[PDB]
Amino acid sequence: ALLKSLSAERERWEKTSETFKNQMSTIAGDCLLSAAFIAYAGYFDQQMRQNLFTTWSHHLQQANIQFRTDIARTEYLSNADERLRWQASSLPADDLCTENAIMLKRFNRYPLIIDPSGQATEFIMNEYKDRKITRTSFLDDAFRKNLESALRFGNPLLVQDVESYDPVLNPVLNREVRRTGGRVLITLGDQDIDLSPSFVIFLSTRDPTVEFPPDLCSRVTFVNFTVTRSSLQSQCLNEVLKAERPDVDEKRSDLLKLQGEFQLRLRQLEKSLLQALNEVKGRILDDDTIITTLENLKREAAEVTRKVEETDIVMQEVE
Amino acid sequence: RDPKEWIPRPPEKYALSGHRSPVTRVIFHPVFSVMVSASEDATIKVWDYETGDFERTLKGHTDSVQDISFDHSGKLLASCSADMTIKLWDFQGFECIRTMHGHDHNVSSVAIMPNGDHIVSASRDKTIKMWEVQTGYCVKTFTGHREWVRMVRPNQDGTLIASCSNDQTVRVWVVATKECKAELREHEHVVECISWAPESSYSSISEATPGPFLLSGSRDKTIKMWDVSTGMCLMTLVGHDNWVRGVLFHSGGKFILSCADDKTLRVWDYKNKRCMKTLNAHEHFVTSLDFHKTAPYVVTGSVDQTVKVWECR
Amino acid sequence: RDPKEWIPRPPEKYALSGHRSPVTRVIFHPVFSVMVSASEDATIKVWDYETGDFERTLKGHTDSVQDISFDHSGKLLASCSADMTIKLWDFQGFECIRTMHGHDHNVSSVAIMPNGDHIVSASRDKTIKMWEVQTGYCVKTFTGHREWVRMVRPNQDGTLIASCSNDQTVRVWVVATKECKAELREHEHVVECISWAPESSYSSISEATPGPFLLSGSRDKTIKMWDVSTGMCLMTLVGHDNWVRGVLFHSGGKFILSCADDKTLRVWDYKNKRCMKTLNAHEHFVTSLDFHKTAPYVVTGSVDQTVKVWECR
Amino acid sequence: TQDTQPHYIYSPREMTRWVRGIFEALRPLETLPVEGLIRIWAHEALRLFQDRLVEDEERRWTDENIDTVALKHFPNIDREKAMSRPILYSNWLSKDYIPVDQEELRDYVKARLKVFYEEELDVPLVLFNEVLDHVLRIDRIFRQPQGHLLLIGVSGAGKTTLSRFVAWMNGLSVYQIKVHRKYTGEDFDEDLRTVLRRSGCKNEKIAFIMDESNVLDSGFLERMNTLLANGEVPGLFEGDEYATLMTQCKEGAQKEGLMLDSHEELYKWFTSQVIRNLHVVFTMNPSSEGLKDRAATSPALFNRCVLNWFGDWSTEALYQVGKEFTSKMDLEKPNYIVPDYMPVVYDKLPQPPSHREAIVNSCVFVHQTLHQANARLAKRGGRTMAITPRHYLDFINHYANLFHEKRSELEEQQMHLNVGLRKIKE
Ligand SMILES: Nc1ncnc2c1ncn2[C@@H]1O[C@H](COP(=O)(O)OP(=O)(O)O)[C@@H](O)[C@H]1O
Repeated sequence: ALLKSLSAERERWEKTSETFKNQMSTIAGDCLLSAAFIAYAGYFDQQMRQNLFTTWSHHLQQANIQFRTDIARTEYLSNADERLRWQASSLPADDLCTENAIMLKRFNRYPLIIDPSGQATEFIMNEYKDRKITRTSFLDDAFRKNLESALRFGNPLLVQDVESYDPVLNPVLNREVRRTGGRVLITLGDQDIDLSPSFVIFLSTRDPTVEFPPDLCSRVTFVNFTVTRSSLQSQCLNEVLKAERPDVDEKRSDLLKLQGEFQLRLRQLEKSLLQALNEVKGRILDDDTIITTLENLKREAAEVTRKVEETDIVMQEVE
Repeated sequence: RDPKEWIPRPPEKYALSGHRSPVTRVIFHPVFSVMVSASEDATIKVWDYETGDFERTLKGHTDSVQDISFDHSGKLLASCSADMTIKLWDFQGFECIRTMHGHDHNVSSVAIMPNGDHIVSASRDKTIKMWEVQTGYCVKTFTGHREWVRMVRPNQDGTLIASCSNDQTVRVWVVATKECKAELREHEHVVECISWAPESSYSSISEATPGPFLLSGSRDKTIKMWDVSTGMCLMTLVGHDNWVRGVLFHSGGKFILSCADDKTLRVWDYKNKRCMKTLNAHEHFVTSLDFHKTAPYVVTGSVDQTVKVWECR
Repeated sequence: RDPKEWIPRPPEKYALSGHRSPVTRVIFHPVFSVMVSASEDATIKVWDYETGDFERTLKGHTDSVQDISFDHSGKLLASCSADMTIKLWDFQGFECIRTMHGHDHNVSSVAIMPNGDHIVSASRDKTIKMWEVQTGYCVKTFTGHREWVRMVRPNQDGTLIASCSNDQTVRVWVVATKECKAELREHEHVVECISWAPESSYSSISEATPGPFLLSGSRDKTIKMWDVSTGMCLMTLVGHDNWVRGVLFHSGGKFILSCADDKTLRVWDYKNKRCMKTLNAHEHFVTSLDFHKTAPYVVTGSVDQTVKVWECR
Repeated sequence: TQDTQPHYIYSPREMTRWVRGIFEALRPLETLPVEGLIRIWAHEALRLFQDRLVEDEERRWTDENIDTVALKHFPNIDREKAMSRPILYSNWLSKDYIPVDQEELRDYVKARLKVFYEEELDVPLVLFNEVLDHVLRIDRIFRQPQGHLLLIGVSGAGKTTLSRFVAWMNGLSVYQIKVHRKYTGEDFDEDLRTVLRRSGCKNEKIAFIMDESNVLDSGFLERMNTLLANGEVPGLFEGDEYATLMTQCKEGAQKEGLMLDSHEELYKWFTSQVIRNLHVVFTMNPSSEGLKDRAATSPALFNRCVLNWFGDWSTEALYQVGKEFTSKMDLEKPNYIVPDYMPVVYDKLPQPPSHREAIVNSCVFVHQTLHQANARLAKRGGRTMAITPRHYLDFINHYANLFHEKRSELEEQQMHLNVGLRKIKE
């Protein structure tokens, strides 16, 4: 019974073991494309982002460097759990905002978000809620004191109104940091301020048509929250369902949440089973914890079987 | 031979290595034959120069130890590292005794006067703190520099201390009057190393041209002899191709030993104004040197994580 | 004391724990006061033997690493595992350098002869490949073994290469002419480990009964020393009660250190051929040992997930 | 000529600078052959007639002209010994101004940067031939009295960092005005009087680093014009500040030993000290209109200042920085097949290129095609945002981070899977 239950995992584990040798060779090209996208394609819109990615892919193909061409440039960088957390924290479900959240999570220079819609501001507020984030503006009188407090205390900060840029942030954004042994010290204006390692700053914009000086363009990373055809189509379709077919819309939302939870629990199954069978520390035939793993596997086989009817009812609702 | 004519000769006697980081300072032990080195990995390794073998490793610091110094008896060792700590060690047990805190920034050097009851230290907080060894307390703090102080050093009787700092000045401070005696500024670039005249060289400098005489080497590839009393330089010695990091006298009181960042060790005679020998020390920058009072041995630390022993012939 | 009589004494100096899996091979660094250990959980942990503190781990392998090797420069790390690959690591950045392929079976031994230009690799595929350092490409290939090659070790001059396999023979080869200069069939069981006689041991073996000489330890209840000039067994060491696993020579070239599966660290001699000190090491079987050339430290590697260091007096 | 670029003005001032450059290059050297004389003539010629140029074609024309003029006027000469590729001169490796080679210069600069990271700026730097040439040019300007600089280059190219490194290593003290909002001409004049007091009365070297973005009014540029041209700003010290300056200047003259009274000779000595001690480095971005505007509104910036055109990083610079940053990571495939189309974007690429060479060339292509895409988007009609070498450094750092992260994840998952299959086989 154990082997019959675990053959379903063996038949794919051996396949992935064989695939790993090929997957070792695509790492360089795939990471090259991913890094170029995540450091270069921030300000541009969807069409220009796709044009740049196509140009880079064509050059890698012409240079005989193998890259995984059957993966999504956002699925390669994002995990399912962090995608679920972002979708919970008011992020739009389109690939553009998913890439923007990828760049916000994996930033190297401090990002400059441009959200005319105001979605990125509330997304950042919801995401950095456990850490005490504080909203402030460059035009606010209590900006220097708030920046000093955030720098001293290691609290994330979001600065709106970057059009009126206040140039005291040049050492912070350039990371001109003096290391006092193990201590970290940075100058700011007329004072030397202890820079805590767990400090991040986001600069915000509510106007797409703002011209920035090249020094700021070098110092910050642009994250453009534009609007795309697929996103607007999905938003309008959801609003039409909410207004006209409320029962259909609410059961669609409930089924989408249930499908997400079911996929999360299936991934939890896979991780738990792999880590439990990894650390048996002996013969699997001579233990009862293996029987506990078998019971977990059969219960989760039952739930992954019951996911199919949810898929069917989602299919009828979407058609 | 005669300690008057002790001069190192190529090649080195031993090539001692084992540090994981560049070596900052090397000094000799006065009583028992120990050469102890300080490095950038918080390891103060103890070596034996008589037979050229590794002896022991003393790890008490958490960041790069900068300078080490002894007392009149040689049984007490002090060290200073980038983690704002001064540590006093013994050699009867090779055990750390008392840690010393109170400086704001990187402590740059420490020194113990021959009376042995007090220890001075210069740091990056532009101050020299007057400590005491008995209870680990700061007696008072010298103040008056403008920038980071490179190292501090007392005279023979422990009443005049001098210090070199990044502001192109070398200030002599009186331990008695607690006031700067004669601050002189003549080097164009940062001064890095200083030294004092020994008891058996006043006649030598007087013939080459009382006292007291103060040495000072800087990063402008020059070495200057200064008289503390007159507040004026005697002369400027040139010849180094890069930054000078250490200057020291000789047992006979007639020679000047100095190492620089030009990957050479140079020993000079100041009577006839010129360099007399240029010894290729390392393959990288030479950080420091020390000269044995009673033995013909010279130790020179460096950045390439090696300590070399030269025999004075 | 003199290093000619450095035997480990009970109890152990440091008991280092932290390995999840059996430990395979343990070696000492040439210049740094640090040492690495290879275990069965696809990790290479590094420990400071002087103070017994954990430094870091090196995880870049996907299967159990079997053997590790240094060079004379002490900057490049070799490691062979069961994942059909060998991996190079640098000691200044502590990162992977090159992933190499070419063996379709488990690789059990790896070493670098002191020129620092190429690598040997003994694997289960009845062959030994010659791979390069600066490029990572196969240039030459040994052929002639017909069973699993267990351990490969290059001679100190590097002109002679020695390999022992599971076919009751220890076939030594020539690196240049690609020819097995001495093959013999006298072992009764599988030979496990080999070692090379130093220059100090050359004269000792010559006066015991010129050179070079060789030693092999085999599962046939016998440990014997080989000679390449005559191609004959010069002596046989008997007295261990179980399967032998690791054996090595002393720094002074006069003593012998061995470990077996009876949880013993039995030191012997060639003049008298009896064990003057049998010492218990672990609770489980023992894999590998290492004695420092310039330090009195013996490290014990065993499958009991624990590595111990012993002090020689 | 001046119609090609506004700063392309030539005068016998450059011949005088050439003559004196050769003079202090031959002053303490005391033993030189004609090969060395031609070499220093060529080096000063390059430093005076090539720094202000914009286009690599013009730079190649200058190099060819130096070679052919030296050949024409100096027959039966050793061309290879006289002129070569690096032609670098330095005074860091020796007390005298002697020629140096790139390898030893790079080793020394890397060691000095290791020393420099601890003291002021703990930001890593990558070395290449343009950086070596730039630090030597900035050092050469900083050594001479009244040495002022005008660095023309895109933002994020490292102008102020190279200036800070050279200033630190030459004993200069770096000063920046720390501009912010509501920063007015009164605050600028207070900063100017503080730096002038420090440079004249206190007798210290100051590298007054300032930027075009730090200019907020025409009074800023007027004061900078007067200070650059004359070494003094009349009307800056008024009221009790004039009396304070006179007291401090008399104290400084007493401290340095010179006996001074009255006010006229004291102020003249203060002007001489400011001339001998204060260095101004001005950094802006290249512009067709802005450069002409600065030439009109401040002739001192184009007369009394030595102009260096850093510009954008070249493809050779991008290739070398990418290769040096991607050297610690594993990138070599032994079974690599070179494509026969050979898309190459960096000339003098090794042939056949290996895998790491090919992908660093690919990174250079990625930067180049972003340049082209930005130009196309600007020409279409939409708004554009300037691209900087900071973006290339960000891209290469993201490449390193993503490579290490993905490799670690893949190896961990493969190891877990292998142990799981071994246990199920058991
Ligand atoms: N040669 C180089 N190698 C590596 N990094 C560099 C180099 N030059 C510049 N940088 C990086 O680029 C940044 C440039 O900052 P800065 O000099 O203030 O910009 P600007 O050149 O516009 O003044 C620095 O923070 C530095 O980290």
